[PDB]
Amino acid sequence: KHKILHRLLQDSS
Amino acid sequence: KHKILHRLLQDSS
Amino acid sequence: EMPVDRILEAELAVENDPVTNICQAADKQLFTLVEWAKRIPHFSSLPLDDQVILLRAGWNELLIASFSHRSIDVRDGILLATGLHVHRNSAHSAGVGAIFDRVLTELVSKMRDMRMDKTELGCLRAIILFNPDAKGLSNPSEVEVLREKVYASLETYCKQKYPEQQGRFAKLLLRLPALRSIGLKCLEHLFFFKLIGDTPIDTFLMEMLEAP
Amino acid sequence: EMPVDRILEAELAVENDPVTNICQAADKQLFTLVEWAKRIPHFSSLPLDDQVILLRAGWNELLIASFSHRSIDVRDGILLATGLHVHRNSAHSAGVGAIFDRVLTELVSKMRDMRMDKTELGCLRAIILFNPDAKGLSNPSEVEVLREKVYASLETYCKQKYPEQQGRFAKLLLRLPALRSIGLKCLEHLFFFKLIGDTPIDTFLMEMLEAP
Ligand SMILES: CCCCCCCCCCCCCCCC(=O)O
Ligand SMILES: CCCCCCCCCCCCCCCC(=O)O
Ligand SMILES: [Cl-]
Ligand SMILES: [Cl-]
Repeated sequence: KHKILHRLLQDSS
Repeated sequence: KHKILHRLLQDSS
Repeated sequence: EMPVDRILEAELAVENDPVTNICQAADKQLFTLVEWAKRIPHFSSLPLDDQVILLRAGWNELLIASFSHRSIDVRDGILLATGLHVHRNSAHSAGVGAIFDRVLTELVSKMRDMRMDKTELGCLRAIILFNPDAKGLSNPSEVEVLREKVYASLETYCKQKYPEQQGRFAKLLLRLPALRSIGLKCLEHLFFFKLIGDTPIDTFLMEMLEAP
Repeated sequence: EMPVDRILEAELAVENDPVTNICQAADKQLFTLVEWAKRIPHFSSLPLDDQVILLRAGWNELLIASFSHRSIDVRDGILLATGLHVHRNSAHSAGVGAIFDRVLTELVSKMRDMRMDKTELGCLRAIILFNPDAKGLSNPSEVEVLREKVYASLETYCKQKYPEQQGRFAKLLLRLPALRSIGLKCLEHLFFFKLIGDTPIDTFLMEMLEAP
């Protein structure tokens, strides 16, 4: 699902 | 030995 | 617009068997690469699915370009982001000497010889990132335009900073085929390491090796 | 010197399952490729061993660049030197659809879209031929100089013939990574065809697949 990559790209932190 | 390639390159014909 | 100053800023912002060490460094630097790409003008503006495609397509060439440039003052070796140097003797003794020597001869030495600067490295990386040939992009034209704006900015920067070197721009672009080839061989090694289970492969590097 | 007129002259001088047809065309065109390379300024002046290294290193990219340019007016297919057209449907139905579609999307369509001309194709091919990264060259610097003279001549030709297109030169050079990648995948297919014995492979193509 490319979980890590999606999570890192979505996050504005 | 790359026979064909050597032969074709050497030949001045 | 695609200002080289921001591309340089992205570069500056993000600054035991050898294959295990290199894989551990790759996994670390994938996290960094996402933070780098977010700092490249207009990247974070692309649809999320396209950002994923571009980073999945480009990561290996992007990391190789980075550790190659990092290594320009290393003798016959590379400097990993973990701070570990790897020498060609160690690479040879691990069974990966051939690809290691291509990195040294085609990338590190050629970057050293032309004293490639961080703006140039940044621009080549942004060209790699904005790969309009990446399969499944929602709008390849949009990525093609971003690539064109990068190489326009790069050529302008080269003509302004190194106006004594008419061919510098061409010389920079003509490392990209070597990088493509080296990236493909490195990816072939990684798939084999994963198949054979000869090397710990951390989660992010493993994800990059997943099927799309 | 490296005059584009002679590079163009070299191009003009040299003008059933699909994989079998493509392999038979490759073998034919290897003979032609030697005659082409002999017509590129300064090539025949290189040591024989270096001429062999450069043609062994480059042949696949050089043939792919040629049949790609030959195909710019073909709908979703390629025109082989034998005069046989191959359509993507036939390539897909033979198990080679993925690499066939990369050729169409990354090379043929991009050559068609920019109307790449035969002088440009000739110069990109001479850049491929003069590959200073080819392993075992007696004097890589000599090949690096010849490559530099080609891309100097190309850029001058682009700035003179297409002065309305500042980025044409960069655009031409930025097909070379795609070509590198496509050449490597095509070579992987050929090695597999040879391993499995699924395809007749004629003598010259077989020789090119020999170990160095
Ligand atoms: C360099 C020779 C590679 C030999 C082994 C193949 C493993 C391929 C890994 C390529 C990516 C390396 C990333 C390093 C990141 C860094 O420290 O900057
Ligand atoms: C084009 C898709 C290739 C699928 C099968 C892999 C075989 C690789 C052969 C590549 C070289 C082809 C040379 C053709 C020469 C020509 O007719 O001009
Ligand atoms: Cl080069
Ligand atoms: Cl491009």
